[PDB]
Amino acid sequence: DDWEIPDGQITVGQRIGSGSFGTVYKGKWHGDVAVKMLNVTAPTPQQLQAFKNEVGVLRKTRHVNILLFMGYSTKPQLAIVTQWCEGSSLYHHLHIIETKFEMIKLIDIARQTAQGMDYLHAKSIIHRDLKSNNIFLHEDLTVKIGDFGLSGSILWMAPEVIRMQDKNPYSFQSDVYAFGIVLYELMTGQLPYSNINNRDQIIFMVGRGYLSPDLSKVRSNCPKAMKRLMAECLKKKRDERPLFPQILASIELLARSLPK
Amino acid sequence: DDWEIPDGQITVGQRIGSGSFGTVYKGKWHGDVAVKMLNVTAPTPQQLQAFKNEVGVLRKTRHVNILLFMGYSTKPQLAIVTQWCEGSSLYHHLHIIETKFEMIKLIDIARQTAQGMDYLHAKSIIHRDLKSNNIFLHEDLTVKIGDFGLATEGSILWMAPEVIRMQDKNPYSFQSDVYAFGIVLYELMTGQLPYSNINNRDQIIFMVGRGYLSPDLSKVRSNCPKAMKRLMAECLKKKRDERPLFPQILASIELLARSLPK
Ligand SMILES: CCCS(=O)(=O)Nc1ccc(F)c(NC(=O)Nc2cc(NCCO)ncn2)c1F
Ligand SMILES: CCCS(=O)(=O)Nc1ccc(F)c(NC(=O)Nc2cc(NCCO)ncn2)c1F
Repeated sequence: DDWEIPDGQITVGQRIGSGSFGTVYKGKWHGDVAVKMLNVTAPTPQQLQAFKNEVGVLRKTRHVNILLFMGYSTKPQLAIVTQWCEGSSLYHHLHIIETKFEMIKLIDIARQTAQGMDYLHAKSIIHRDLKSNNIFLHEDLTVKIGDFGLSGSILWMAPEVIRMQDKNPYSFQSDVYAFGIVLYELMTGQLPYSNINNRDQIIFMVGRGYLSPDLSKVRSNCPKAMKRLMAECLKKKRDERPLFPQILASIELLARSLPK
Repeated sequence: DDWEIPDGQITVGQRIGSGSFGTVYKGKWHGDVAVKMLNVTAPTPQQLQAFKNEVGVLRKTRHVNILLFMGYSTKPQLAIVTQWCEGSSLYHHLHIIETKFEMIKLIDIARQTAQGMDYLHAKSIIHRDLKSNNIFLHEDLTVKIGDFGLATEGSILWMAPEVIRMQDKNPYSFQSDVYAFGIVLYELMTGQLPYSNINNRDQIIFMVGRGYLSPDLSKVRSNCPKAMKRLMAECLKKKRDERPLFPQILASIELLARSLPK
């Protein structure tokens, strides 16, 4: 019935994940899985409560483009379990191993990313932290959006969010901006502001609105509709940003227009 | 929250086939989906409840090797919504389009099929109707076992003796599933359906019933691993208490899988 994996069917193996928000591993549980150790041992009822409530959200999701939640566990220590992805992150591909994708594939990856997000917003879930780092290309064709449940990745933050004008800057639109940047990534092979060695400047500039991503780097064969759709997603006034309903349409229209 | 998908949201496309109390259509709903249209038009509370229950069973499963449940609808008529698959059924591949899968793939398809079953069993769910038509082969490498909702409540080749002879009220067990598995194991190692050399269905049913007939294993292609052929037989045991369980089945596959690729 309940999604709490009982004690010790999970074989934490191979380390993977970075900082402290959580630490990620490869595991075994009816086949390969990934496990995110929340590493906040001895909760603390109720942070156990807030957490289990966080779970409530993940279990709200059943969809191909969203990293599949398989379960959570408390007992060894708080943790989350998802399907393992045989492949590499949109980030990794693009910016570390430098994968030359077909333009077609690029458009497709965007489309699937688009698909997923739209589904999330359908179930009223703001991701709050999309980035090329969280888009895993499973088996090199299926796009899996993860790390939405529950610092140094500010290139995807809409100014509205950078500059902290109130308590809640995070909208669907904040999410559309992020997506707009991963569009940019796909379309230019690279990061924004790739030519600025200082972070706080980037924060300050995009915040105050002096520094905008260079769109002249969208190489030649990125179709105008897609480039214009990038333009759209990045508009700094969020109201002028199109949501995924419409975002999906614009792509799927130029999707027909070019499998030849 | 509720996995009920309001009427008018699901675009219904191509009719693709029949399957256990409904018709199946390719469909749009947040991108491609499959839709089984439960043609038992307007229940009948509480068969409306029966639906709700079997759905309860479904949402208990979240696995890679299990066809992704996505939603249901009572509203226009009754329906189950799951992920679409670019690919064909394992039955289709094998006995209709005649794909020639290399051994390694075949062991892999097998392993994954097991994978899912173990999961389903891990959650006390008997499939009751595993066949090569149920196992879908998505983007031609990921197995997705579908079709076990309702099935409480067409094809006897996968049916274990203990089932075929009605005998008692419930013959369906894990081991029953294991048998079925055994058959698609045969299917994969031969690309035949069993008893291809008998034209009479009753006859087949009868004899398997008393175990006069049983799959002709000697037909496994020249290079199907020793361990595999051995395992097939363990899964095809006539005495239901001699078949192994999916934990142990995975056990022996993964072994022979590592004893292989190089
Ligand atoms: C629906 C996810 C729930 S969430 O809290 O939003 N995210 C979340 C929770 C637990 C996890 F282990 C992960 N996974 C990761 O952080 N990474 C990951 C990498 C990978 N392949 C690595 C080889 O390229 N396969 C699976 N997961 C999550 F994304
Ligand atoms: C997942 C458990 C729910 S169930 O009721 O047990 N089965 C069940 C429920 C609704 C469906 F649409 C289906 N699907 C099917 O029967 N077939 C199917 C074929 C396909 N393409 C291959 C055509 O090329 N892609 C997706 N699904 C089910 F299997």
